[PDB]
Amino acid sequence: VQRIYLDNNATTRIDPKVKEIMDPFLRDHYGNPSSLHQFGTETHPAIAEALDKLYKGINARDIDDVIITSCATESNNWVLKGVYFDECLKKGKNHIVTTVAEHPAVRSTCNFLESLGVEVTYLPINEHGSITAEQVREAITEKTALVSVMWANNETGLIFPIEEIGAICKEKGVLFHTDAVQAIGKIPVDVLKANADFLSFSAHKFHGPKGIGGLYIRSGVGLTPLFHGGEHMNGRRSGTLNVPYIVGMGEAMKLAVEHLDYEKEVVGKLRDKLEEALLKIPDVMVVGDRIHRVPNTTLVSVRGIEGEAMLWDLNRSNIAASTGSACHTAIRLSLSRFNTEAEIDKTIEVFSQAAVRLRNISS
Amino acid sequence: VQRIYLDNNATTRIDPKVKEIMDPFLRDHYGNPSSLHQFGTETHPAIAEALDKLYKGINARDIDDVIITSCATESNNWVLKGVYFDECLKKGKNHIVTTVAEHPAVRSTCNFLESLGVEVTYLPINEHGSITAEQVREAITEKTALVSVMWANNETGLIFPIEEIGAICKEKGVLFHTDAVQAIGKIPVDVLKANADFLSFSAHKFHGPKGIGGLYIRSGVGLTPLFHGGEHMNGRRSGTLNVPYIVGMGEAMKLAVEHLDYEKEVVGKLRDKLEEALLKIPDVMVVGDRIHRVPNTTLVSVRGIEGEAMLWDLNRSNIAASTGSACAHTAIRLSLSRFNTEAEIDKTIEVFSQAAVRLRNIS
Ligand SMILES: N[C@@H](CCS)C(=O)O
Ligand SMILES: N[C@@H](CCS)C(=O)O
Repeated sequence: VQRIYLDNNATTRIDPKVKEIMDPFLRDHYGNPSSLHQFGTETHPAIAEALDKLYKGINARDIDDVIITSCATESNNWVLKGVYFDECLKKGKNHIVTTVAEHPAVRSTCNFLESLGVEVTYLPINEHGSITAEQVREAITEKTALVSVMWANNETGLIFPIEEIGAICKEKGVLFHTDAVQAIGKIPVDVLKANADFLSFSAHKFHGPKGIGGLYIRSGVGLTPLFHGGEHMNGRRSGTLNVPYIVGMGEAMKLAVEHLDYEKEVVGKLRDKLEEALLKIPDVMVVGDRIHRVPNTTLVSVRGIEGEAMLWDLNRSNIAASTGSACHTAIRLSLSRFNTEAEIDKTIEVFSQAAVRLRNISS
Repeated sequence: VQRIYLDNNATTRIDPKVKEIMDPFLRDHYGNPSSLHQFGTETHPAIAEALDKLYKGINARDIDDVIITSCATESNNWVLKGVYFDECLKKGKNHIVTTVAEHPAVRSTCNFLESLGVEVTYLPINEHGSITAEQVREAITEKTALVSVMWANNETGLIFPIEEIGAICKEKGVLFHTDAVQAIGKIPVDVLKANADFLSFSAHKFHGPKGIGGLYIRSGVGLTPLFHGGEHMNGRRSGTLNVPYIVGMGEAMKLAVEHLDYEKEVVGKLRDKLEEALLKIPDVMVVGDRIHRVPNTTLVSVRGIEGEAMLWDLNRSNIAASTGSACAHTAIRLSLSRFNTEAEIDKTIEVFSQAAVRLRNIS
């Protein structure tokens, strides 16, 4: 059989070179990087090279931190709860601005903080499926400890006004976090252009393994640890380093940024071919803006067929995609550098056949 | 060259069967287990088999939880901070009983909690290198939210009472956590015999990969999540599952308990050989009780050469060991595994003895 993977915003396939670079640390180089002996120090070059690729990938400076976490969910929790303790409690800045589109690792955590008494503003989405930077300016009070806005939305692919949001936060003296998991390898990410204080990412959205991520922390910015303990990561996040996955995530970041052109010029054109072909189908329409999106994502709605019905039919033909709320659920088809034009043609065909058969059965 | 690995309490080599069982999830079975399509559901049977091995490894019941964490440090932070919120803050039980012997993942987190006002009693170690169950008895007030005592000490290998301590906690209505990281695969671990509410472990001390751990939570016990979000792990710990390491850690756990007889009978005999041989050296003495220890660990002190000097010399000969606090200054912790051999121990006796006599003549 030959299956087609079009659910890359949910997770991605590890790049074969990433598997390759990880293998020696799953085998004979198993020493603890914190060890003073040869098994420990022999890992230091590869870890340093992995860190360098991570820093350069997002334009972090030598004075900034790029802290290894176990996933973007950890990074997001660490930002929100660290700021809750540092600014909301200790400084009386008991207000946070975020959006209604945020990933559950941000929204669900904010719901918890609200239960502790934090005031949380969930900025509403516009008809374009996006947030305006004016919205964050409206919502910032003199009590706002932190603004958290995702760089790109995981369901629609829509890119948010990070640069502007960062300028507004800087002129107002407010800490800025961006959950940038969906942007890595899709668009260039520059923490300096964003004026971000915090930036989250997760390797498995860009062809590294599940269960590692990163938190960028700007120089001089504090954040009470979420993992207290040993002295790992300049004392900011304790726990024995996940050597293999650090090395892999570094390589995944490098390869991601090296393929940025290809992602926009080849993968984006496969996304357009897919979307344009699917819009010749009657009742089919894109949910949200078709401009200011990452190259790999299309979220289409089909007049009477639910998203899950299309997903179940599509899965029977070994094509993997997922749902995305529409505002009844829509179909998110999300591509990568590993898809081919043959697969898009095939998906056009199977998607169309499924559409016509599910309508005929619908009445 | 032939290096000799004797620092297994710091981390271990991944068993080749563990690496083998992980590889397919690093290659073609890269689906997100939360996905409804085929790429996600195809991972379910391996995850269920992995979980089963973990439960059986610690005699957790079907009604209990074994939550997948990113390491023991997460498990410990999660226990201590979740109990701070649920009992110290929400119930006014503003007191915690632990030991001076704990891993920093416990003590340093407790020090943070002391900064928040929690009363923490760090039970002092006795001349035997252990704590008694009577000490926890004496220290329990009606304000005690939690007792946390590690099952086995990572520096001395000394086994703590646990069974009796858990009986005392249950009769007094106090939550009991044991950091059991050093016990897995070293001695049988039975959470029901321990009457543990919480039990922590980390795969890389039992020949699984770094960066994955577990937290046993007894059925019905609550613990406010450390990671809020997507509602993975029955809503208790959010973030995309690290499928390869879960499958690997399950197999590592299975292998550890299947090798318990070998650990006690062969590895234990090798540790005794090493230790007895090193006690023929003058001025040498094991730090602590030499009874009620895990089989694999010996902690030796040498008159006036500190541990670091012996480690540097030993490392030059490609033998890896680590230090340990002794109350000349520091001692040498030698921790074996099922992958060490009698040839290695002989070579190590030779090299250690030569190192001692040479460093003494220079001293
Ligand atoms: N639900 C997310 C992945 C994190 S669970 C998405 O598929 O876009
Ligand atoms: N507990 C470790 C130190 C880093 S986790 C050890 O004893 O070698």
